[PDB]
Amino acid sequence: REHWATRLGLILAMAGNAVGLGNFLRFPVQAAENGGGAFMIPYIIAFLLVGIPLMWIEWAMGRYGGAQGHGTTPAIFYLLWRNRFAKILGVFGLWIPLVVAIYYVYIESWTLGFAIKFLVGLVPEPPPTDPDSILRPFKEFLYSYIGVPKGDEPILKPSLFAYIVFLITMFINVSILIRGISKGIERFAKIAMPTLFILAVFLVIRVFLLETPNGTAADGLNFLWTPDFEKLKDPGVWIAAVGQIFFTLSLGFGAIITYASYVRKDQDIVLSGLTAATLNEKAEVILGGSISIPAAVAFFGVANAVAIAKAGAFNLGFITLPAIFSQTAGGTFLGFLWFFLLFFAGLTSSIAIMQPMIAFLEDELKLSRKHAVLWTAAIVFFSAHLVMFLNKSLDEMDFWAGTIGVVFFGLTELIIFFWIFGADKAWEEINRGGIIKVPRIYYYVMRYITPAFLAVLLVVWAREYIPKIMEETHWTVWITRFYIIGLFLFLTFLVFLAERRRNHESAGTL
Ligand SMILES: CCCCCCCCO[C@@H]1O[C@H](CO)[C@@H](O)[C@H](O)[C@H]1O
Ligand SMILES: CCCCCCCCO[C@@H]1O[C@H](CO)[C@@H](O)[C@H](O)[C@H]1O
Ligand SMILES: CCCCCCCCO[C@@H]1O[C@H](CO)[C@@H](O)[C@H](O)[C@H]1O
Ligand SMILES: CCCCCCCCO[C@@H]1O[C@H](CO)[C@@H](O)[C@H](O)[C@H]1O
Ligand SMILES: CCCCCCCCO[C@@H]1O[C@H](CO)[C@@H](O)[C@H](O)[C@H]1O
Ligand SMILES: CNCCCN1c2ccccc2CCc2ccccc21
Ligand SMILES: CNCCCN1c2ccccc2CCc2ccccc21
Ligand SMILES: CC(C)C[C@H](N)C(=O)O
Ligand code: NA
Ligand code: NA
Repeated sequence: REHWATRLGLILAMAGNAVGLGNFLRFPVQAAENGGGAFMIPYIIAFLLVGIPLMWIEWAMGRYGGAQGHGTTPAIFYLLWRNRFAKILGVFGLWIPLVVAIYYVYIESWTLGFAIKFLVGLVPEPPPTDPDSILRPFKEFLYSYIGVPKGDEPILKPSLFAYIVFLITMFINVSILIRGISKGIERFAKIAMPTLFILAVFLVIRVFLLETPNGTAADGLNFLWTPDFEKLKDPGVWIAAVGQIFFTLSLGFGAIITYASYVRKDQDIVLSGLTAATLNEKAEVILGGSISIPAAVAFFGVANAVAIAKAGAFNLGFITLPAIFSQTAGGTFLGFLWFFLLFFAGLTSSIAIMQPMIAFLEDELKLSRKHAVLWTAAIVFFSAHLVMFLNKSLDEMDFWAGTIGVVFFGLTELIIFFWIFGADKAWEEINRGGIIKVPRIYYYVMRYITPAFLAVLLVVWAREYIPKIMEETHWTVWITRFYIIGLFLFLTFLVFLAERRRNHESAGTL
């Protein structure tokens, strides 16, 4: 099996897996949408009771599977629980990352497209101080790029440039993946993460200098870091907080597990896993939290900034920040740096959610890396047309796979590893080779707290939220549901074929 070459390479690759669009785009919206500081308490608690423990569990499962030549859940779940149903539940470890990649790579391509256009100055000329007259040009810019519906039909019409950029983006992802783990993903991470960190720090500094008659960046930080102990009682904020923790740490996507399957069997995963997790959190709360929110608040005040985030999820990152920057000297270039940052953050994460499918095809169906990467790219490219042309398809996929799916899968993997496989066998597997041991209290958290926490969350989700999504959405949501259910069927068929190949190969081993 391929293995990460260096400890630094491993850490930066895992850090790049985690640090992405979730840190700079998703986090600000979730926080601004849920009261800022009021969102942070449940967030921090979720990180301690869910994020950290699950991270160690996934690293352990991955390393454990990798030692036997398996990097994905269909096989790993079976290793931990030799029951056919383990293989079926394992399919989610291929389905979730594939479905997320199908829309994630497209959003990533928008950042490359914007970066290009901002670099060459093909951007809107706002007018020369009425907020709408300032934001409208940028809103139109985004809307024309992705092709937002102007009429009643739920159809999107992406610009030709956007389509071509998606193609280029897919090519770039392929160029990294086709070189493999050490010479591809690891090598790239050593270049991308330093760049990402530097660009992000620079942007924070520039945003911190923003002052207007409406406020300063400081007012933004105060909004995000001031506790509101009176929301701690709202399930919605908790659901939002936990969902963000999963998404931002790449947990429940089968991605951490696959990356860890390339860690040598003897290697530490305790300190490594904790470091990757802490690195992501710093990038999220310190860097991602200090850019778009402070900027929006400084220029429009808290009440307006919040209204902006609630009106549209991509407003802050793709419309508001660039609009604000355009009001300052060299703003178009700052816009370029912002989208360039988002692109690298996205690229390092998208290669992480495509690798599971690649690992499955290599490990279980024995395809060459070249063929595994190309077929995976073809499936994602083809499937992405649904997200590019059908309005709200992206939201549907992000919900089923990227939101509820990951929480369900996180609970599932914990049960299979800590309950079925054996809590003591699991605890032993996690700590084996650790540079540091996992704090003892966490054994009780993993075995009782985490699963109980998630179980309650999921029940509240299915009872007071999932019905509205099943009853109040446009009929076209069924087009997406149908297609992704088909993808699950297809992946299950591939796992069935891997079974038969194994049987064929065994009866050849006799
Ligand atoms: C291989 C699967 C192909 C599915 C049909 C894809 C059709 C894409 O079609 C292309 O879309 C672009 C963006 O909207 C347009 O700018 C191009 O003019 C148009 O030809
Ligand atoms: C990264 C380089 C992307 C180049 C494609 C840019 C597409 C932007 O725009 C397109 O350009 C075409 C040729 O210039 C024209 O024929 C199309 O009508 C026009 O919409
Ligand atoms: C579920 C995904 C379906 C993808 C089918 C896409 C078919 C593309 O259709 C094409 O789109 C272009 C740009 O929007 C138009 O200019 C062309 O006239 C139209 O035929
Ligand atoms: C979910 C997939 C949505 C795809 C949107 C496709 C819009 C394509 O465009 C439509 O194609 C039709 C047949 O080719 C033509 O009859 C229509 O006049 C044309 O507007
Ligand atoms: C809810 C999860 C909280 C995790 C915080 C853990 C802080 C670590 O706590 C420390 O762990 C060591 C090893 O078990 C003990 O020897 C120390 O006495 C204890 O203070
Ligand atoms: C229009 N709905 C967007 C849903 C996808 N999305 C989310 C989800 C919640 C809050 C904000 C955002 C915007 C940023 C983002 C980035 C990467 C993947 C999904 C998303
Ligand atoms: C100067 N060498 C770094 C550039 C090459 N690099 C990048 C960086 C950004 C976008 C694409 C690529 C191409 C593929 C690749 C693969 C492995 C390491 C670096 C890179
Ligand atoms: C799906 C994951 C790879 C997403 C990544 N953790 C992010 O925060 O953008
Ligand atoms: Na993240
Ligand atoms: Na990333």
